[PDB]
Amino acid sequence: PNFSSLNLRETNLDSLPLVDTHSKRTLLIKTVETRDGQVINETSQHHDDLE
Amino acid sequence: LRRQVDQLTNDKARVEVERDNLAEDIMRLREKLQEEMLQREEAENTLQSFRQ
Repeated sequence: PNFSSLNLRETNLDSLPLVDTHSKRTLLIKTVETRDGQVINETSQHHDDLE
Repeated sequence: LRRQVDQLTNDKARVEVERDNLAEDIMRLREKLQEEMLQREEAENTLQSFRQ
């Protein structure tokens, strides 16, 4: 009876790294470059950071 | 004829200023519009990199 080899596993306690809370920090730097008031560029830098 | 040329000379000078009004706003526009074609070629190349 050397059981705990089963042990009906241990498909595990699963503190695994499957996280996004770990938050998905959507730093949306919407750089609206206007000239005179007209939009010339919108450099929308989505830094899509997973903390 | 001389009243019509004293008039055409004062007209030439007035109407050169009344075109200098339009063509100075088009000249400011043209210089800003060379700057805008760089802003819209920045939009083409930036948003076409983002299309890729």
